[PDB]
Amino acid sequence: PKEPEQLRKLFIGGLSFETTDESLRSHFEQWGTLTDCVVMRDPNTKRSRGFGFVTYATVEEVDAAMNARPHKVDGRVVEPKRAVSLTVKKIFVGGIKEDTEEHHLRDYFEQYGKIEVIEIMTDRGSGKKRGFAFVTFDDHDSVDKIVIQKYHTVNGHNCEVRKAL
Repeated sequence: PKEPEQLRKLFIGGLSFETTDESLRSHFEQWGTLTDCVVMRDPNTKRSRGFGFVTYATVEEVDAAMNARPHKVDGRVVEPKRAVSLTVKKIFVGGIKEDTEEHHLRDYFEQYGKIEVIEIMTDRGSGKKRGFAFVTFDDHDSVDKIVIQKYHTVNGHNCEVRKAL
């Protein structure tokens, strides 16, 4: 009953060209068991392409690694990102109807990351709630964690959530 491997993988950009499979692993093994750890290299020169990826045994380990940012690896600050299924900090939240308030969205989404803006949409002409909102976080990993979830339940409502611009 292991989580799908794609959800346990981190792309690591901005590597020092000195970083190896071995030094990448020794760094990121501090936050979990690594089943995979690869630095991308030119197939002819063997010179690093400056990025790679690691795969943890569990999603909780990915979370731990992401929560331990910033990561300085072989003297350079790198850029870890979760693997695809587009880096933004804002989400569209739809299906919240007219009874959902800012505290409902806050209490739920603050457990994904630090919120900077909550905007509940209202009709330009009437002021009535239109049934959707935008939430802006201080960091993209919150959004990445949010949009891979199959379901979101806020204030009893089943919500549609998607990345916003």
